[PDB]
Amino acid sequence: SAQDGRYSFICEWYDPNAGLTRRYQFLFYPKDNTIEMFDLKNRRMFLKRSACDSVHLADLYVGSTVNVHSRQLNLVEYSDDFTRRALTTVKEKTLGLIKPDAISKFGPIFDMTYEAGFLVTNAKMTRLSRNAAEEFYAEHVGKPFYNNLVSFMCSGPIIALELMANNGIGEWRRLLGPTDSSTARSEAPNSIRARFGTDNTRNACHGSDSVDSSNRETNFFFGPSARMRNTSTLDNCTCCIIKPTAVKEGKAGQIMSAICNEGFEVVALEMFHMEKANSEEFFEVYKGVVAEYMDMVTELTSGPCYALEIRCSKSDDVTKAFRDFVGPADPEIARQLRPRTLRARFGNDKVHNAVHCTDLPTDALLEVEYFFKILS
Amino acid sequence: VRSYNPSVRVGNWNEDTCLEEDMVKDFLEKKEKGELLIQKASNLRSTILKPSDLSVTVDGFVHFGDTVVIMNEAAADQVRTQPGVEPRQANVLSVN
Amino acid sequence: DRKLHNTTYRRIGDVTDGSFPLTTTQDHLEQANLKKDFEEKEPRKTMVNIDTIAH
Amino acid sequence: MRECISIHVGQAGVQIGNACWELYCLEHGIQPDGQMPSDKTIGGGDDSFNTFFSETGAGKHVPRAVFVDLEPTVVDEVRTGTYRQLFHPEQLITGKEDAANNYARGHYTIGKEIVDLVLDRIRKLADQCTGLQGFLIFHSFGGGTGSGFASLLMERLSVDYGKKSKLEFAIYPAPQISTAVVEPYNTILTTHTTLEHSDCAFMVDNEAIYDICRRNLDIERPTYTNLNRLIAQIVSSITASLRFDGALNVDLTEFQTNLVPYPRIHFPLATYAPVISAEKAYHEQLSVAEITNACFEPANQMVKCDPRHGKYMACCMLYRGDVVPKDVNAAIATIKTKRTIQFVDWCPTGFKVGINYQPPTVVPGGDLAKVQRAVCMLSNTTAIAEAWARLDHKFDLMYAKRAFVHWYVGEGMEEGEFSEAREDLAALEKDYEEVGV
Amino acid sequence: MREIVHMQAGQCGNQIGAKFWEVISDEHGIDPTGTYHGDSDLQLERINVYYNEATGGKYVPRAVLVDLEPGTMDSVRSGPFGQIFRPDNFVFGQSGAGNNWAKGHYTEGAELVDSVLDVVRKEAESCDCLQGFQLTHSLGGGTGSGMGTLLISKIREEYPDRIMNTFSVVPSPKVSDTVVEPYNATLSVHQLVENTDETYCIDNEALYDICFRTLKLTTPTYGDLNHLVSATMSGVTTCLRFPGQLNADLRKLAVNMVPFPRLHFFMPGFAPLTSRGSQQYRALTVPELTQQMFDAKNMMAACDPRHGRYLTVAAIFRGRMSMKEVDEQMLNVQNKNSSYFVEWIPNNVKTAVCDIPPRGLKMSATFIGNSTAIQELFKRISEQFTAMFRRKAFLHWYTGEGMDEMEFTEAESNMNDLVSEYQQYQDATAE
Ligand SMILES: Nc1nc2c(ncn2[C@@H]2O[C@H](COP(=O)(O)OP(=O)(O)OP(=O)(O)O)[C@@H](O)[C@H]2O)c(=O)[nH]1
Ligand SMILES: Nc1nc2c(ncn2[C@@H]2O[C@H](COP(=O)(O)OP(=O)(O)O)[C@@H](O)[C@H]2O)c(=O)[nH]1
Ligand SMILES: [Mg+2]
Repeated sequence: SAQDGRYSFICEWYDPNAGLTRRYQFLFYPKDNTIEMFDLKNRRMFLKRSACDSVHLADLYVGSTVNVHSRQLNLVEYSDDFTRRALTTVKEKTLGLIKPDAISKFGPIFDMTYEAGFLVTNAKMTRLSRNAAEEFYAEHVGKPFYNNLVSFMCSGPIIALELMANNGIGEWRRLLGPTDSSTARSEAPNSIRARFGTDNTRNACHGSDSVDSSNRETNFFFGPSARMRNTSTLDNCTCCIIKPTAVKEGKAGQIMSAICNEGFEVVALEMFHMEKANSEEFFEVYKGVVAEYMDMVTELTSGPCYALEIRCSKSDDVTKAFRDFVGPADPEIARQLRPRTLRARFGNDKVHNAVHCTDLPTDALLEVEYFFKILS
Repeated sequence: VRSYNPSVRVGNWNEDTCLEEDMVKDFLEKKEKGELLIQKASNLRSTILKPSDLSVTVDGFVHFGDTVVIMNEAAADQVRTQPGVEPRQANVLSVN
Repeated sequence: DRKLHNTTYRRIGDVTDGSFPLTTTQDHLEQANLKKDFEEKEPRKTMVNIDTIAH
Repeated sequence: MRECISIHVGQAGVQIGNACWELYCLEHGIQPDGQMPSDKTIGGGDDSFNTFFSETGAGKHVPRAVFVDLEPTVVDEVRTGTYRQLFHPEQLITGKEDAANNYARGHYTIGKEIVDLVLDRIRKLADQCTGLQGFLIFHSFGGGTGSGFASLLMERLSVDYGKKSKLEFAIYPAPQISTAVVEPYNTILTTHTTLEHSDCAFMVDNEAIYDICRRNLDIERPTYTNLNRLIAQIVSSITASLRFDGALNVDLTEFQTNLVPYPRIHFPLATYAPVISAEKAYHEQLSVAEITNACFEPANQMVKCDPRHGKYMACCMLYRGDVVPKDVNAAIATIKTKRTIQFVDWCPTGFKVGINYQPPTVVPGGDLAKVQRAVCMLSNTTAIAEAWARLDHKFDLMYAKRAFVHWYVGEGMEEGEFSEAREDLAALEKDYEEVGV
Repeated sequence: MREIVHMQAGQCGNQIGAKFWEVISDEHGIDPTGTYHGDSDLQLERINVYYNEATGGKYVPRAVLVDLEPGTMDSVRSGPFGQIFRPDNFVFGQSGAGNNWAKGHYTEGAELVDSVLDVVRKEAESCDCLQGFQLTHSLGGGTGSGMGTLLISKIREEYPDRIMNTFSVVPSPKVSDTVVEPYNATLSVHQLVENTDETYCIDNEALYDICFRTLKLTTPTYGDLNHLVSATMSGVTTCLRFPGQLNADLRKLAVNMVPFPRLHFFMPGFAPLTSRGSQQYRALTVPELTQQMFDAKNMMAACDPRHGRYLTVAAIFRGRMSMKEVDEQMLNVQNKNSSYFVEWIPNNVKTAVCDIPPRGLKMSATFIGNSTAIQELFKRISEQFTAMFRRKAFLHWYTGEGMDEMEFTEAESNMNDLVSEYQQYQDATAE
C-alpha cells in the first residue's frame, strides 16, 4: 500500500564518471520486501516500488555495500527517527576477538556462532603488538592480569570478528558464558568458553560487555581509522574463497573446520564485502569460456565473502593438493566422482558450489596478493 | 559523425585494432628485454627496501666491523615560527 | 498597568529560532570543505599493479 | 616568469575575485591556508603557480592580486573568510566612504585619496613580478567604485607602466534588467574615459548568464555565486595558456595583436562552453564540433546581444583538455561553411586557436560538470554596437530632462563631460558601423 | 566605519525612536542592561554604526532624546529598553511647547537648542566617519515640528556634506488630533524641504489601516505603529550594518532615488506584513514579497500611488535569496505597471540585497517610493492651511508669540512650489 513500514537510510553511490558520490534515500519496505530510492538534490523519483531481489532484511547493516541494479550503494546514516529507534535494537555491533589459545580451533567457533544466528559482517586474522593494545588499556594496571593479558595478546595471532544478532550484546555474552573458564565449564555445558579454553585470560574470547565500548573496540578495529594488518606471508600458498551463499546458509564453520581437519593451514583470514567491478576483475579469467560469468559475479556481489590463504607442510604443491581436496567444478559431478572431497558435501549448483580455488597452479601467488595486499 | 570505441565495428576499427596490436607487440618486446617502468620500479622497491640487522654493542662503545646507522636527531624547535617550511625532523644518512 | 506604548509583539514575525542564515559569500567560501565527495577515488582496483610484477 | 597581476576593484570585482582565486587555488593545488595540499613536498620543480602566486621564503603562496573597494563591506568579509591567511593583510585595501553609484565620487574627491595607495601596492607587486605580461582589471560598469576608481586606476596605470597590456573584465548593464538608475551615466563616463586606456574589454552581462544558467545548467534560481564561478572559468581558460603546457599556447600579447583590428575596436564577446549540468553531461558526449557549434549558437553568448545581426571581425578559440588538431580544423571548417555566421569581407582568415593540455577543474559545489574538454570563444564582432546604441538612447532619455546631474556637478564633474562622453560614444557607433560593412 | 547619529524630537519622535532602539537592539543581540548577549560575530562586526563602546561590554546608543517637557522623556526612561540610553543625551525642557511652531522655534525651545547642539557636537566628534544624521519628529506637533526643524537647519549648517535624513510623521486627512496641525505641518515642511537630503513622511491613518487590515489586532494601540515605523527605519539602513550581495547605504539610496534636489519626499513600505495567525499558511517567497510591496494597499503613507505616477522605486531585500527572481520580477512589475511609471527614466527601480533577515522573519523587503502622487498630501495641507489663514484663525498664538504673516505666506508659496514641481513631472512627456 502507501505506507507499510518505511525503513529509510541515507546511501551514497560513487558515479564512476564525474567523480561525484551522489546521495540517495533508500526506502526499504518490509512485508513485501521492496525498495524505493529518492534523489537528494534535484528532487525526483530514482526508483519506484519495484521488487528488487538482491536486498533482503538481513543484508542492510548501515556501513555496508548493497548492489541494487549494479549501483554499489553504501549505507551511511540512520535517517528517520522511527528507523533509528527501530534498528538501534535488533542490529548491534559486537566484537568477537578470538584469543591466541584458540588459534587452531576457530572453525568450530565459527560453526557455533552461525548456529546461534550471529550474522558476522567483518573478520580478520591479526598479529597485534605492544602498542596495539588499545583494546585492553581500559582495564589499566588494576592487577597483573593486565601484564599477563597484554603478553598473551602479543604472543600469537587473533581473529577479530564483528558479529550481530538481536540485542546482540548479551546473546554474545550468553554464547560465551561467564569468565573464569574452569567455572564456566562447571556451570555452562555448551558455551564457547566451556568447550575451548583452560583458565582465566585463556578464555578464547573477551566479549563486548557494554554498549559504545563495543563501538570503541570496533573503531579501534574495523572502520575508517583501522590500522590493523593481516598475517599474509605469501610463500607456497593458495586461495580458499568461500562464497557468500555458503557463508549465508550456515556452512562457513563446517567448511573451515573441514579445511583445518583434513590437513593444511590457514595462514591469513579476511572477510570481504565485494563490489561489482572488483568481482569482475577477479573473475575476468572466467570470461566467455565457462558461460556462468554473470551468475558467478552476481553471487560474489550478493553477499559477503571469506578470503583464506592456505599453506601446507605436505610439500608437493599446495595448489594441486588443494585443487584435489576441493570438488572440481560441479556439485553433482563431485558427488558422483570423488565424494569425499569438498564441493560435494557442500554443494547446490555450478554457480553456488561452496567455495573457489586457484584453477591454474601458477597464479595463486598473484591472487593471494590481490586479496591481501591490493584489495585491503 | 559520432565516434565509438574500436570494439564497435563502425569506423576505423580495423586500423585501431592494428594500432593497439602493435602497442601490444611493443609491450611484449620491452618486457622480453626487461626495460618496463613498472618492472623498473617494482624490483627497485623489492631490493632497496629490504630490512637489515644492526650490530649490538655489549658495552656501548662503537667497534670496528659494526653495522651502525648514522642518523640526525630532529630539531629542538618544533614550533613552526615560519609557517610552511617544515622544521628538520629525524634524518638518516643514506645513499642515492 | 495599561501601557499604550507597549509593542504587543516582541518581534515582528515568529518563524525562526534566532540563528543567522550564513550569508551567501560565506556559503560560497565554505564549499571548499566539500572536496571529500568530489574526490576522485577509484573503486576499479585493477588485478595487477606494481607489487605483483615479479609474480 | 610569465607574471600577471590581477586587480579586482568594486563590490562585483571582489566577489568575482573570490570565485577566481578559489578556482586558481583548486587548479594549482593550494589550500586556503596557502600551502601545498598536506605538503608532502615543496620541490620547486613546479612553476605553473608563478603566474598567479608568489613563492616566498616560507613556502607560502600568496596571490598576485589587489582587492579595492571604497566601502569596507565585502573586503572585510574576504578578510574574515576562509581565504583569510591566503591574502596578505596590506594586499586588501579599502576606504571608509563609498562612491555610491556616482562616477563623480569615483573619479574625483573620494577616489583621489586611495589611488596613491593602490598604485603603491601595484608598484610593489610589479617589483615582485619579473616578466609581467600585464594586468587583469576585474570591475563593473554599473557605477561607483567599479567605474570612477577603475577609470582613475587605468589612467594612472597607462601613464605609469608603458603599454603593459590591460585586460578589463566588465559587468555590463543588461538590456532589460539592471540595478542602478544612474547606470547609463556611469557606464558612458567610464567607457569614454577608458576607451583610450583599455587594451581589450572582456564584456560579460548578467541577464545572459541568468538565461544560460536557466536554460543549460538548469537552475531556476541562479545567483551571483554561479555567475562569478562561470566568469572564473572564463578567465581560467584564458590564462591556461600562460599557466599550463599545451599544443598551442596563446599568450596575452598573442591575444591583442591577433584579435583587435583597430585600436578603438577592442570590445569582444566571451562564450565559455561546455554548458551542461552534472546529470546531463553523464549521458551526452561533448565533442569538439558540437562544443564549437554551442559557442556559435546565439544563446550561449555572455552578453545579451544577437551576433546574427552583425559581422565577426575576429575569433580566438582556446581549447582545454584532449582537443586534437584534426577535429578542431574540422569544426572550424564546418563553421566557415555554415552561412548563418557571417564574417566581414576584409578578414578571410579570422580564427586563432590554441590547445592547452590541462583539463578543466570542477569546483566542489559548482554546477559545471567534470568535463575532459572545453572551448572558450572570444569574438570581436559588430553586435555590441546595438548595446552601445541602446545605452546611449537610455542616456539621452534622462539627459534631455537633465535628471540626476546635480549629484555629479556638486561632487566635482563639469557639466560638459556628459556631452563629451556622448560625443565619444557616437564616434564609437560610427566607427563600428563603418568597420562592419 | 560609516556612522549614523539618531536624533529624537517630541512625543511621537521619542516613542518611535524608543521602538527603533528596541528593534536594532534585539537585531544585534543587546540586552536592556547594555551588554552583548549575541551568538554570531555578524552582530558585533558593525555595531559601531549605531553604538558607542563603553566600560566593559556595554554599548550606548548614539541617540539624543529631545523634548520640551519632563513627561515622555521620563516615561521612556522608566519603560523597558530605557536604561540603555546615556543619562546625558536626555535634554528636556521645563515649560510646554503648546503644539506651537513659534514656541518650538523661537521661544524657550530655542534656548535649549544650544545644549542640543553641544550634545550633538560631542557625539559627532566621537564619530570616525559619520555617514550622517537621522531625525524622527512629529510634523503637526510643537516640539518636533518647529524645534526639530531648527535642529535640522543648524545641523545642516554645521555639517553641509553628510547625509541628513528625516523620517517624520505627517498629518492624516481623516481625524485631526491637533487643531493647529495644518500650521505646524506647513511652516515645518517649508523648513524641511530646504535642508534635508531625504525625508520619509510616515502617515498615521495608514499605520492604522495596515495594523487593522493586514494584521487585524482589533485595537492596535501605538506600539504596533511604532513597530512598523521602526522596521522601516531598520530596513532602510540594514546595508550599513550587515553584509549582502548588493549593498546600498543612505547615499546610494539618495543618489539612486533623488532626481532633482527638491524632490526627496518618499513613500515608505514594508513587506511581509501578514498577520500572526495567517503567516503559517503562505509560502513566503519573492513573488509574494514583490506583490505585497507594490500594491497600493501597503503604503505606510496616506497617499494613493494610483492617482499619480512613480518617479523612482527602491527595493531593499533582507535575507538569503536568489536574486535572479528579484531582478526578473522588478522587470515584470515595471512592464506590467509601466503606465504607473515615468517614461523618461528607463530602469526607475533600484535593487539592493542584504542577506541577513531581521529576527523573526526569514526574508523581508523594504520599499521606498518617490512617486509623484505626494502632491495630494501637500495640496490637502495647503487647502486646510488657506482655510484658516484667510480668516486669521489661530494666528494670534503665533504672531503675539512673535513672528509675522509673511513667513506663513512664504511657507504656502513654497508648498505650492512643491505641488507644481511634482505636477510638472506627473505628466511631463518625453518625446
Ligand atoms: N556578475 C556579477 N556582477 C555583479 C556582482 N556583484 C555586483 N555586480 C554588478 O554590479 C552592479 C552594482 O554596482 P557595483 O559594481 O556593486 O558598484 P560598486 O563597485 O560597489 O561601487 P559603489 O556603487 O560606489 O558601491 C550590478 O548592476 C551588478 O551587475 C557579482 O557578484 N557578479
Ligand atoms: N506613530 C505614532 N504616532 C504618534 C505616537 N504618539 C503620538 N503620535 C502622533 O503624533 C501627533 C502629535 O504630535 P506630538 O508628537 O505630540 O508633538 P509634540 O507635542 O511637539 O511632541 C499626533 O497626531 C499623533 O497621531 C506614537 O506612539 N506612534
Ligand atoms: Mg558597492
